[PDB]
Amino acid sequence: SVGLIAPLASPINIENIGDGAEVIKRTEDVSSKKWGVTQNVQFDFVKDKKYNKDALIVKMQGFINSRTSFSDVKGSGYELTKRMIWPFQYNIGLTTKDPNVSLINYLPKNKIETTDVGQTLGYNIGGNFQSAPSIGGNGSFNYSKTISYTQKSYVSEVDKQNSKSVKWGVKANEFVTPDGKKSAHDRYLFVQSPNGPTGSAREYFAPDNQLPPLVQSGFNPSFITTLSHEKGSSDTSEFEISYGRNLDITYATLFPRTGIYAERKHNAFVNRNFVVRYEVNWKTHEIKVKGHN
Ligand SMILES: NC(=O)CN(CC(=O)O)CC(=O)O
Repeated sequence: SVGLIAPLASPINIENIGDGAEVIKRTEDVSSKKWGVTQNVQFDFVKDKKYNKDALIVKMQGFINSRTSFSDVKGSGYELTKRMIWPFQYNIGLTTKDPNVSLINYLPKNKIETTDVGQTLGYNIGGNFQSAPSIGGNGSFNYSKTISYTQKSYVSEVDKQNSKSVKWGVKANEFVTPDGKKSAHDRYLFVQSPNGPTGSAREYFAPDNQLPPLVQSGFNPSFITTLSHEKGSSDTSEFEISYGRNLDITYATLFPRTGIYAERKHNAFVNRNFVVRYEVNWKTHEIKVKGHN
């Protein structure tokens, strides 16, 4: 054994990650007021003399407002019918738009149903990427990036994962209510009788203190994918990052002397996403937003 006479772990913007390698860190913050989305993206170029390919670790963060709304339904005969529009699923995806780039890793890589999601992408010099479905107490990497998000009552699925694109869906699953657990497909999910016959639209639905954050507020994504570039090919590549929602409609009609009658319009508005196009310049190690927003 020779663990005692090993080299030092640390023998010695842009971060030096070891001999002949550095990470050039770029960021883009693109928001849409109309979409209620903020894409806060980190783009880390792995510049390594011992890795025959250029690599870009893309960490997708930011915010997707739930856009949950509670409204009157206009029209005679609908005075006692109210509508709640809410996100059944949050969509996060990255699609490559040029043949000279491919995706070589994705986090989360598998479906995850825990309330807390915390994972790590590690990089070791010479092109070695590794992933762990946990944070802390992992191996020894030259560089690492983590993802962290909470999805109470929702589950994360890999909807699509290939050399050109990755799509995750953070989908409604099971909710705690004062009347017991309810499935995301229960048509009575979130409805309630208002306090009186003149009760506002908001009163026909579960109060804020009963709605989990992905329904009441929104989602704070935290996802990773690494783009691989075959050297010799074009210095530039384009790709799109999409953040959005699939919305359901819940209708609640009050029959004052009887109670509530509920209806669900499932998948009422699908793939309602904010798409941003970016261009990687592998030569200058730069990112620019195409068209912007
Ligand atoms: N915007 C679209 O065309 C996509 N979707 C829209 C939606 O269902 O909300 C329908 C489809 O094309 O199947």
